Amino acid sequence: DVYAQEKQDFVQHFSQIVRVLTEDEHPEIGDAIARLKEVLEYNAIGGKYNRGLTVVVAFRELVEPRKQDADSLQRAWTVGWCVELLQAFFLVADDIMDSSLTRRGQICWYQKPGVGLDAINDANLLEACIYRLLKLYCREQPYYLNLIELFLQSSYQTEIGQTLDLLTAPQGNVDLVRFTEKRYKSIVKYKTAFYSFYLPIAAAMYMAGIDGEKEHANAKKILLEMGEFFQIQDDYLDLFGDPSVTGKIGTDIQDNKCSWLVVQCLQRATPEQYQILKENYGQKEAEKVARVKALYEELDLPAVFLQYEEDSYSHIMALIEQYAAPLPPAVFLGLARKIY
Amino acid sequence: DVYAQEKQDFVQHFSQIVRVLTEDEHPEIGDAIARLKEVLEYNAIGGKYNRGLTVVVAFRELVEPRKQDADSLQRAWTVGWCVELLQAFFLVADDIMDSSLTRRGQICWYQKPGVGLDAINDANLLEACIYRLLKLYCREQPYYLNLIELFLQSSYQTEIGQTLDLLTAPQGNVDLVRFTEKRYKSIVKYKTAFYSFYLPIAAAMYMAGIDGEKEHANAKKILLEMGEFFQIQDDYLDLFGDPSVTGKIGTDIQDNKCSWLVVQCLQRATPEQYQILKENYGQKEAEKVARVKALYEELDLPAVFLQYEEDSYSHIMALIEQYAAPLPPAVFLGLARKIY
Ligand SMILES: O=P(O)(O)C(O)([C@@H]1CCc2ccncc21)P(=O)(O)O
Ligand SMILES: O=P(O)(O)C(O)([C@@H]1CCc2ccncc21)P(=O)(O)O
Ligand SMILES: [Mg+2]
Ligand SMILES: [Mg+2]
Repeated sequence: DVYAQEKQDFVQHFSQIVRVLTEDEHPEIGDAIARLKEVLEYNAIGGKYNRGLTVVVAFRELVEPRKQDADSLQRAWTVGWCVELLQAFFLVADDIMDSSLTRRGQICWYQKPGVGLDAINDANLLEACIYRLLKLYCREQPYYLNLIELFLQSSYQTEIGQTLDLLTAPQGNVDLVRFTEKRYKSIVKYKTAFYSFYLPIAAAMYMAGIDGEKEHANAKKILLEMGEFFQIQDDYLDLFGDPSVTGKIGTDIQDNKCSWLVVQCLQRATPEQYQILKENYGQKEAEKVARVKALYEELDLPAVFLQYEEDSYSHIMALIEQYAAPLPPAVFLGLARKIY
Repeated sequence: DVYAQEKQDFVQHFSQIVRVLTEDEHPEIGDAIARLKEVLEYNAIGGKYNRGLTVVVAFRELVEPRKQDADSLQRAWTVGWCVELLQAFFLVADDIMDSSLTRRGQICWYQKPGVGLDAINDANLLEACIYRLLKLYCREQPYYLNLIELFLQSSYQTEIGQTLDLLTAPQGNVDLVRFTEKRYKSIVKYKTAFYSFYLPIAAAMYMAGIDGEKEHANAKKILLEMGEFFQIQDDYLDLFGDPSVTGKIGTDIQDNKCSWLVVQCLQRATPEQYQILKENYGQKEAEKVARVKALYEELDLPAVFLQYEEDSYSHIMALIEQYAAPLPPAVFLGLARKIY
């Protein structure tokens, strides 16, 4: 709830992010700057803002309260919004690739009549805005290069993980043999854990002058495990979550994804069960999807996940004991409350 | 031909670029690193390499010959390859958006069975490789941040121009009223001139320690005019070029693009001619495309372009007289020979 209390100030900072990214007036590019406005306003607004808020929360907890001036706070909010622009970049492009229908309780940007594959460019523009903001707000700060490199490396890591995800789920093809626990863990580490958990904390760290490689290493050790659980929960909720809460309809089964659920199913299924999965997974047909979900419940995977969450919670807590120091344990515990 | 003579060394450096971008062995990401190899090898190889070579040529002409050690040359070749990775990023994604068929004398990457919209991620990976290479080769150099920012700003500029291009060509809609000379010039300035001409020269400049804002301003003044002509010639060749040479089939007419040709047509057409254009432009049907081309030749636009090229050549030469100094005129004249 340190989140709920940073939230409203964070969110109302968006008008400012937009204003400053539109103050590029070169009246010739006006029309394009109007399209970027639309893209920002549809695509970085409507989510929970947990990643960006994490930057703002950690900043408050890591920076000497006396050093938390109005300007250095403005920068923290900006850097928070940079993390959210990164997520918007990935979501817009991934919804295209995944043939998704809805996101954050509206139709996907690319599904909007008049948009379509132009959304590929809109998504690149959102990524570009990250670096314009880091320049506008942070160029004179000691950690400038630290942040640029962090965001660029995070993106690379995320794209490499998405590569592994897509390679593991070739379309129109059967292959449950690809869906291993080792593969799953690598996927989610790269595609999710680095940018969703390491990135926002590291960002705050760099901003507070904590640049030591051992401190980042120790932070990473906790944050990457949190990231893995988070992706696992996102997988479970793809099928068993309520779209009123998730804000989107799940496609993992028909997309032939190496989801946590399918990996657990394969670990538990009998040869017969295996064959049902083989016949029905990775296909567009509602009755086929329904059969897989029936098999998952058949195997009580909702209960397996509930037990995994508890085991994971306990393990993450152990890691925080082991690795949090020299940083305030609250930094990690705020995050843990948010996700468990 | 300073190009032809830098070329073979530049091109053979590619195996090294690839090797070092694959030496990320984390055996878990092996499969993804294999996909990146494929993507590099299909998408950054098969073009003329003029943009990357321009970095290498300008570097030779701008750097004290005594300062041209083996290491600082390796960096010049790397930075050249960075410009080519930027072009590969844009081409892969733009071919998707433009529904293109072929590029550089093969089928487009995304049209390859097994690829499709996954190419969106492959293209982002290529962009990511730029920054991994700048880090691997250039992180300890004084101009590191200069280069990072140049590449990021160039991308932003290019994406903003593509935004204007796509907004000016709404699909399924008539509108020749959008196709003005003022609009055309803004489009090509942003979408083409900055990254194709300013970027590679500026890069060499920064590498040679020439960072003064007046020197970059003067360079820009010539390079941006060259860029505009280059896009004009690319437009003309979209329809009237030979696909054996261009390596791709032109879609500007059926894509409803604000091309140089359509702008000139509109300036010259009678009300009747206007109506033929209105009925036939921006549509998929071969007979409709054929009618527009017939109207263009009807108006002798090939001859208009031939005269424009000569006028443009003379004007660029005047600009080089005016603005080249303090830099070797050869820097700009090599480029001019390459494009005219
Ligand atoms: O689409 P979401 O379920 O929100 C997902 O978690 C998000 C979407 C964008 C993105 C990028 C990296 N990792 C996860 C996600 P995905 O399941 O696609 O991997
Ligand atoms: O597709 P090409 O004709 O090669 C083009 O010149 C290239 C393709 C990628 C790109 C990016 C920016 N400017 C021009 C191009 P376009 O006509 O699409 O604008
Ligand atoms: Mg998901
Ligand atoms: Mg063209």
